[PDB]
Amino acid sequence: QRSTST
Amino acid sequence: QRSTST
Amino acid sequence: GAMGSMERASLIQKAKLAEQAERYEDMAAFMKGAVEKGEELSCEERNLLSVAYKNVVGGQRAAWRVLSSIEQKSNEEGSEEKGPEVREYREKVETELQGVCDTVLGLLDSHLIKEAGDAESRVFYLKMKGDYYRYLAEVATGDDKKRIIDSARSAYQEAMDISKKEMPPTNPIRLGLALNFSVFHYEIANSPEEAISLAKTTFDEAMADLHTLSEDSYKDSTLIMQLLRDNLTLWT
Amino acid sequence: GAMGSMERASLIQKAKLAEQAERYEDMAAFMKGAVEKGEELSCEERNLLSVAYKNVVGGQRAAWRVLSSIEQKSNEEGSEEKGPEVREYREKVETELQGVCDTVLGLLDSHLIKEAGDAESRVFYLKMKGDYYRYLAEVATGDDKKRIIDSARSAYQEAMDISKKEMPPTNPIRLGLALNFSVFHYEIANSPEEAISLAKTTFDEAMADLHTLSEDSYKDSTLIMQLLRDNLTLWT
Ligand SMILES: [Cl-]
Ligand SMILES: [Cl-]
Ligand SMILES: [Cl-]
Ligand SMILES: [Cl-]
Ligand SMILES: [Mg+2]
Ligand SMILES: [Mg+2]
Ligand SMILES: [Mg+2]
Ligand SMILES: [Mg+2]
Ligand SMILES: [Mg+2]
Ligand SMILES: [Mg+2]
Ligand SMILES: [Mg+2]
Ligand SMILES: [Mg+2]
Repeated sequence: QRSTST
Repeated sequence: QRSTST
Repeated sequence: GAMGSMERASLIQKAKLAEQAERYEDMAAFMKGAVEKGEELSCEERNLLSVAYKNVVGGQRAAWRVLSSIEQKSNEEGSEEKGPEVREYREKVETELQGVCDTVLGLLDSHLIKEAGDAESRVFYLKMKGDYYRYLAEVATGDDKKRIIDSARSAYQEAMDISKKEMPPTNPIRLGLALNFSVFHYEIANSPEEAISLAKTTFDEAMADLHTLSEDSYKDSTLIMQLLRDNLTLWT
Repeated sequence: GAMGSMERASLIQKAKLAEQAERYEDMAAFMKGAVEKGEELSCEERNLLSVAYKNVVGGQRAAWRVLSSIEQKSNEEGSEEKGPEVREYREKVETELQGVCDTVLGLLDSHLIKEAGDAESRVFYLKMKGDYYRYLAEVATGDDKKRIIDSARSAYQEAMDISKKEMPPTNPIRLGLALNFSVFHYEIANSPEEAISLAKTTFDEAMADLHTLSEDSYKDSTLIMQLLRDNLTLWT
């Protein structure tokens, strides 16, 4: 799992 | 569903 | 071309890295470079070539179909006029698709097919020739459409004749060729009965030959067999 | 550029078609063309710009990470020497990524940021500036690395200060900025505590303001809130 961005 | 090719 | 200064082995290596990265345009460009070295391709190398271009053109085809659907809806009764943009953009995608097909056909003609003497290689490249003419046929709407269809048919037929003489019923290339030629019949040539008959006879002949195979070969052949069955289910 | 002869409205229209077709490089090129007309972008237009480039660079980043992992494994004890190819290909992808980032940063600097007076627009573009410097930081390994990190930090900080003064806690832009700045802290700046504290305080402040919202706004804000929660779960 990677860090999530938007 | 489309026809399947390879 | 831009790959002229790179070693053949390095192009192959980078094609494989591109595949891992799902960088299919790069993969295709590396394999074009490798082809252009002038040496025949190994079995593994052929697969890299085919997968690279299949993925590039497949993306283009999928985009073209989205755009063509929007265009067709724009031409229905009661649809607002929106100007030339949808047609223009569809045409841009189409032209790029055609260009990729022409590139592939050019590699086959200069000089992959003529140098291919073993049935594995020859059938493989003729199948590709049929595929890329098929993709040209999917977008063709004018005075060469019949000739493009016939070019696809011709290539597929030559590959079929070789495959039937030289390969077992379960050979994956022979099976994939039959699969794609059946798709041609159904989707391009307005010949659904021919498509169905080809898919059935291919499937049945392969089933009868599975007993001759190792577990690994069995797995490879039954894979494509399932694709034939999937189309038969859809078409019947 | 190549889009100089196309109407602004047509570029917008084609960006939207490209989005539908998942043709993100084309989408980005159309929106670059639209920006270069010199007029400010609307809210919807900003979203098209951001989504186009996010997808282009996102693909490049994902490829870069595959290649960098292979490279790093090649440098481990007991790994066979395989020549310069993995590094070369990683570098090719890297350079293309950097180019896209530089393109985006150039649009922001000439002249999107300077013309953006409303907090929605200004914060949006400063968030983008932080994002693209962040992506540059992900691949940076030499003497400007600190300066690239600081450029990302600076842009994010300016956007944060505006967003806190001018936007409610639940505004989607404010929330997405906080999300991404927290990611910066965790993944770039070696500041996991700062990342966690920012994500928590952002989440909590937004939760306290949901009562002011319509059902639609509520849905939009709680969406990004869930992303904050996802990172907090991963990081704690
Ligand atoms: Cl166009
Ligand atoms: Cl023959
Ligand atoms: Cl390279
Ligand atoms: Cl401020
Ligand atoms: Mg040499
Ligand atoms: Mg009307
Ligand atoms: Mg045309
Ligand atoms: Mg030969
Ligand atoms: Mg004008
Ligand atoms: Mg060894
Ligand atoms: Mg570099
Ligand atoms: Mg202004």
